[PDB]
Amino acid sequence: FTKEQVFKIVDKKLGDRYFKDDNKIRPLKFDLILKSQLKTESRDEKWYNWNELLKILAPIRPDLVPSLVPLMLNDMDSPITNDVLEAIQNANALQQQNAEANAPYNQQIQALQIQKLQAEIMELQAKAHK
Amino acid sequence: FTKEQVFKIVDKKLGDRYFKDDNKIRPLKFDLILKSQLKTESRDEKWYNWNELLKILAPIRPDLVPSLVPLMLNDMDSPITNDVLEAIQNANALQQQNAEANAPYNQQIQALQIQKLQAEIMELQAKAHK
Amino acid sequence: KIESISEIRLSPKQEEDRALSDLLNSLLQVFIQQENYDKSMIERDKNLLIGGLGVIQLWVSQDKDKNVEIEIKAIKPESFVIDYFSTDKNALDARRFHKMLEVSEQEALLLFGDSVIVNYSNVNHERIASVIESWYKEYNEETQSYEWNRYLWNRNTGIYKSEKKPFKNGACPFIVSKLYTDELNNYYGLFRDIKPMQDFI
Amino acid sequence: KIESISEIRLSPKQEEDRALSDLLNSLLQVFIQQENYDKSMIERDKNLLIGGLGVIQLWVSQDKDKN
Repeated sequence: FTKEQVFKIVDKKLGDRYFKDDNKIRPLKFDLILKSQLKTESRDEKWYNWNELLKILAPIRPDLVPSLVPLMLNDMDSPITNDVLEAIQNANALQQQNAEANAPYNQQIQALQIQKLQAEIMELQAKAHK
Repeated sequence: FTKEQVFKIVDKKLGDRYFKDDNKIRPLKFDLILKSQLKTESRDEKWYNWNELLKILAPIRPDLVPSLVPLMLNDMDSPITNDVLEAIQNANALQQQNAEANAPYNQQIQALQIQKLQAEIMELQAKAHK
Repeated sequence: KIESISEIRLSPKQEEDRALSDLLNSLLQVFIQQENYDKSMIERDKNLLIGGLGVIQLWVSQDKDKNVEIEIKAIKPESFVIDYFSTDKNALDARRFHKMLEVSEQEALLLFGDSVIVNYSNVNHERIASVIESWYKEYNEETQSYEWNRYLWNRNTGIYKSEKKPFKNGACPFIVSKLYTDELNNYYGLFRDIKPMQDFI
Repeated sequence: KIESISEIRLSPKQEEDRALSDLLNSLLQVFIQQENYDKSMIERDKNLLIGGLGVIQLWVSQDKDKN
C-alpha cells in the first residue's frame, strides 16, 4: 500500500497521526496484538464505544461529556447525520455570536465595579484623613 | 532480553520505573509470586481494573476520581481513544486558558478587598483618636 | 458460523503504536467488507466441517488506477496437494503446495504469452488446459532467509512459467488448516465419526 | 479448556518488586499473544487427556534484527 493509496482509504487525522517514515507503513515486530471479534462495520463499533463511554463518564466527570458529542455524532451511520452536524455548527455560531455581542457589556460592568471598589478605598481613606 | 529489546516492547514509564542495573533484568529469588488467571490482553485487564477501582473510590474519596480518568482512558482498546485523548487535551487547554485569562481580575479583586479592609482599620482608628 | 463471522482487530502493544493500529484497523476494512470475504469464510468453514482441510489464498492484485487490493479466495481442497512431510495442523512446516487448475484458453493467453508452448485439451471444442501451480519454499543464498517461488507447469509438457519471490517478501499466499490430524498423516474431519450412524439410518 | 486458557501473571513479594513485576507482565505478553501459544496449550491438553504425557518445549530464537 502506497501513501496515496492509504490516504484514499483512511481519514486525514488517522493518516496524520501515524506519519509524524519514507512513505511506507513500517510496523515493527512487537507492535500489534491480534484480537478476534465479530465482523462489524467501523462506524457502528465506534458508535457503540461512544455510547458506552458517554454512559460511563456521566457520573464521574460531567464536564467532559458535552465536548464529546460532536465527536460522537461524526461517527454515526445515520442518514440524518449531515443535518445534525450543520445544526450543531449553526448553534455554536449563534452561541459564540451572542457571546461576542454581549461581552462589551460584561467588560463594562467589570471595569465599573472595579472603579466602584476603588472609589470606596479613596472615600474611606479621605474619611480617615479628615 | 537486552535493554533495547525490552524498551521496544514495554512503555517508557514501565522501563523507567525498573532501571532506577548493568543493562540486564536481574530478578532475585524471593521477588515474584506466580498467580494463574484467564488469558486476556493487558489493556482489557487494565480497563476492568480501572472500572472497578473507579466504582470503589467514588463514595470514599471523590476528589481522587476526576484525576484518574485520563489515566483510565489511556488504557482503552477502543478505536475512539485517539479522539477522546485529544478532546481531553483541548478541554484542559481551554480550561487553563480561561483560568489564566480571568486570574488578573481575581487578584485585582483580592488586592482591592485587602485595601478596603485596611481602610476600615485606619477609619476606625481615626474615629477612636478624634 | 454465518452470523458469527470473526474479524481480527489490531491493538497497540506500546502507547505509541496506537496511531499505527487505528490506522491499520481502518485499512483492513477494505479487506473485510469486500464481497469475496464472507464467501471465502463460509466455503472455508464448510470445507473444514465436511472434510478436514481449509485453504484460503490471498492476492495483491492492482488493476488500473494505482489501486492495490487484497483479494481473498477459498480453494477447493480436493484440487490442492500439500507436502507429505508436514505432519502438524496449519501446515506450517511445509515445503511445497500444489494446486491442479483447469484453465481456459484465453485465460492461459492472459496468464502467459504465446511465446511458450501450451499443451491444451480437446474436451468438447474449447481447448482447456490442466495447469499445476506449485509454490516451493527455498532459502536464498544472497540473504539467508526462506522465500516462496511459483512454478506453473504441466505434467508431461514441462514448466510453463517460473517466477521466484513474486510477492516482495517471499510469503506463501496459501493459509491452510487441518481439523483432526491423526496417525498416517490424514485429515479426519467431522464426517468419519458420524458416517456409521448415517449408514445405519 | 479452550476458552479457559490459563496465563500466569506475576505479583511482587515486596513493595519494591512491583516495578519489576509490572515490567515482566508486560514482557510476557509477547509470549502470550503469539500464534503458537494456544496451539501448544490445546495440543498439551489433548495429549494429557488422551494419554498421560504433556510435553512443551521452549526456544530462544533470535532471527535477524536483534529480536
